[PDB]
Amino acid sequence: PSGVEGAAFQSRLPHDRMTSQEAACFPDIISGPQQTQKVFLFIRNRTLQLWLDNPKIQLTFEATLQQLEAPYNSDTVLVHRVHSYLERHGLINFGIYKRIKPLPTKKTGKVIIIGSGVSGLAAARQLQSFGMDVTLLEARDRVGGRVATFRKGNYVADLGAMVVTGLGGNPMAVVSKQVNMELAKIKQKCPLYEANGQAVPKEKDEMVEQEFNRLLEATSYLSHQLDFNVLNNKPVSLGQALEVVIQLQEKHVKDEQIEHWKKIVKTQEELKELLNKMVNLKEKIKELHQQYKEASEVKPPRDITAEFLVKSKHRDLTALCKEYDELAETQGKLEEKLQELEANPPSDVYLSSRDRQILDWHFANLEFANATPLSTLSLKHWDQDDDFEFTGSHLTVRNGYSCVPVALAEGLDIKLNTAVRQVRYTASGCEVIAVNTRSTSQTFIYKCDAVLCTLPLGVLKQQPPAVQFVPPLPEWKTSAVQRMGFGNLNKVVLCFDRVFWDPSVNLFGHVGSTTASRGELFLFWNLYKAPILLALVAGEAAGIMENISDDVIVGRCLAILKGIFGSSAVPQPKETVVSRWRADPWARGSYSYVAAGSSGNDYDLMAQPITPGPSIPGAPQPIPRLFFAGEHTIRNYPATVHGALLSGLREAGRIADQFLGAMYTL
Amino acid sequence: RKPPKGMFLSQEDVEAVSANATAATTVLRQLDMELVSVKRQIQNIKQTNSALKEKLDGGIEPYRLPEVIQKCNARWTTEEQLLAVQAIRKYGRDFQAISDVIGNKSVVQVKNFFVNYRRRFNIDEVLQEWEAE
Ligand SMILES: [C]C1=C([C])[C]=C2C(=[C]1)N([C][C]([O])[C]([O])[C]([O])[C]OP([O])(=O)OP([O])(=O)O[C][C]1O[C](N3[C]=NC4=C3N=[C]N=C4[N])[C]([O])[C]1[O])C1=NC(=O)[N]C(=O)C1=N2C(=O)[C][C]C1=[C][C]=C([N]C(=O)[C]([C]C2=[C][C]=[C][C]=[C]2)[N]C(=O)O[C]C2=[C][C]=[C][C]=[C]2)[C]=[C]1
Repeated sequence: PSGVEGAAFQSRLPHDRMTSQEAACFPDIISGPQQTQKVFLFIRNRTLQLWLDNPKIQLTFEATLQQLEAPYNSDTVLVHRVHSYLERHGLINFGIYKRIKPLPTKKTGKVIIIGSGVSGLAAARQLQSFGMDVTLLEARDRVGGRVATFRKGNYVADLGAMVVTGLGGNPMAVVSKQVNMELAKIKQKCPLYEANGQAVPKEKDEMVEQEFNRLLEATSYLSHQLDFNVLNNKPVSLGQALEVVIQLQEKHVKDEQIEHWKKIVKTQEELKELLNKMVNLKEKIKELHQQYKEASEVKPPRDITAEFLVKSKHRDLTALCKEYDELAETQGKLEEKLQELEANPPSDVYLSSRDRQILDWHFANLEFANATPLSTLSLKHWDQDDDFEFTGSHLTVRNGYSCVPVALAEGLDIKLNTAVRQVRYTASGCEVIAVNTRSTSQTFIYKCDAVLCTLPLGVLKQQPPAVQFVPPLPEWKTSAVQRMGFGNLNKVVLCFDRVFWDPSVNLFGHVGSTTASRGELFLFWNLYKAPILLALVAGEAAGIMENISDDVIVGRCLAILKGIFGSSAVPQPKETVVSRWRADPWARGSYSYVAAGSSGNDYDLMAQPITPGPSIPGAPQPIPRLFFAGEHTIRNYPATVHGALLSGLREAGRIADQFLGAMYTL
Repeated sequence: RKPPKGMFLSQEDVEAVSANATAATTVLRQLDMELVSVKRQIQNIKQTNSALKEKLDGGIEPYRLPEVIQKCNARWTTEEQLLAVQAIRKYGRDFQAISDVIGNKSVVQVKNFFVNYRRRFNIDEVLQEWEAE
């Protein structure tokens, strides 16, 4: 899309319909007359457009109304209502802009933000921009959290997020104009290489892949059409579903072979009967010729009965030769209608051991995508976010994604090396107790009106708790923490003094020997300006590799690589790094997934803020005090940077509405 | 609507590979045997048939009789009439065979005969006697 409707789309909104969100702030308009809705929609779209066309400077109500025409710039309470909702909810003036009206004088309310993740930062910025008093508390000694970037000399590699999944309606697209990130595209071309170290022929490469995709839809069919969703009380995983399909595929392979030879027999046995009938005819015929011979020897002149005998047997014989000729006829047809059946057996196997191995790499890719064993993903929901796809080619950050959280960080009150330990929230405020990560006896107390919690889900799951809630989180919330999945995925950074891979190629896969190790070093990335190869560890493997030393790992790594490129095209690496996210105490994993027995709905639960009980009982129902953001909290953009970033914008909006009031819902 | 084409998935099939923990490898193993079992029987009847083809060796070639190209005729020689009357006793109503035996009469000349001489060859009696066998 382009024009004004471009903006609506590039902002994740229907250009010609009002959202549930908007309904709530403009209930006057939407219950209103069709004509007004259209005016509204345009104003929105148009403002968005303006912001979008230039997101390096703040966009004021003046500057906005300024660029409008009648009939539109007629009503200005509308324009204000609109520009103001858009501002609040971070559709316009989010990220890094230049403020036209340097920040209003004294600040209102105070919020503690746990963790300077992207979700953390993006919210902090928003709040501060709304003139609130914001402090972030970070356990690590750097910002970004799961946006980690390795830097040393000229080597630059992300150990955390690394891919931008397309600019089409991606908030990061704005951010990218605001910050210098070199975005390189990802040539989707990816050659595979079996265990031996030999490329896989385009002939196979394509068979397997296509079968993979076929297998996927298959599961989708079992799910939605056959309703195969529970199974002796447990929910079905993608994993099960896949097996159950593969099995059925193998089954039908046999089913065919059976009824194919089962046809050969039924025919071979027709041939049998006919041959028997044929022998027993040569039998009569043999000994009936005898009789004609004997009766033909009686030399004439013969009387008439003896003449009749000759004449008669001679018919009776040519009669039986007719018969047997018609049978050797029939015989011939069947004998060839049998080289026919032996010529085209149906298929011998469903997949060879080499096939079913490559198919495994395709599953590894899927385990990588979801940071988890397919045995754990929900069948029904594993891909519930499947509509909200961005458009455009996927990209990478050529200069390390960290360039972003660092840029967001700028101008904010951040306490690094500060491990939150207890969150206490009550009717009249909250206090947060952190310690110093370096010397942990050294304690801190933070008082504030609201707490925004951007703790990773992994952290939130810890048993026993790394952070204590006072009072405890309601059971509706803590079940949503159990139920949800929090996966794992690990990277290996290989730094060299020379390129020795195909420079024209961004990614290439390695095919493991067993199902069990399909994830182990299954895929490599050539991404950066320096000679750095980056290798993945996904699936069941990632968890196990965390227990293995770095040398051993880089070992198995170089192996595989020599295996493909020749045992002396591959030098020792100058510099290596190995992530361990499930180990890392401020992550406890990589990003969330939709575990079997969860649904997208749990994500909505994660986002529901907490409202304490009353102080003096029988006093009025309080304000909500404890708020949540982070990749695990955004039903429609789970597990991503843009997703977090968005969840931050969300909560900031929600908190401002709460503590600064909403002048725009009038 | 329909499973991707070339994938096979029956409602009924599914419940069958799930019934227990290894109804999976069970059902896949019946067929593995159900096969080698058909496949063995194929070689039995391959050999059984092969030995029968052994007997039919050389066909019926030495037993075939030369061609009788002889033209149909009006006259019933007394020879032909007797040949006829005996054919009837042996063949009943198979006017084709009867015609074939007398050599040179049309399949109808025969039926005609059946009504003309019916009289004096007691073809009634004759015919009911062919039945009595
Ligand atoms: C780990 C990781 C790695 C290694 C990598 C990656 C990742 C991860 N990811 C994720 C991210 O990173 C996340 O999410 C974020 O970052 C988060 O944020 P937040 O929320 O904020 O959180 P944090 O950061 O953590 O923060 C926190 C804080 O806090 C703190 N603490 C703790 N504790 C404490 C504290 N403080 C105080 N106290 C206490 N106590 C800490 O420290 C911190 O700071 C990612 N993402 C992205 O975006 N990208 C990337 O690249 C990444 N990475 C990778 O590699 C991969 C992953 C992924 C996934 C996914 C995606 N996408 C998607 O999904 C979409 C979907 C769809 C589909 C269809 C349709 C529609 C939609 N798209 C697509 O396309 O798909 C497919 C695919 C898959 C895969 C791949 C490719 C493609 C992306 C990515």
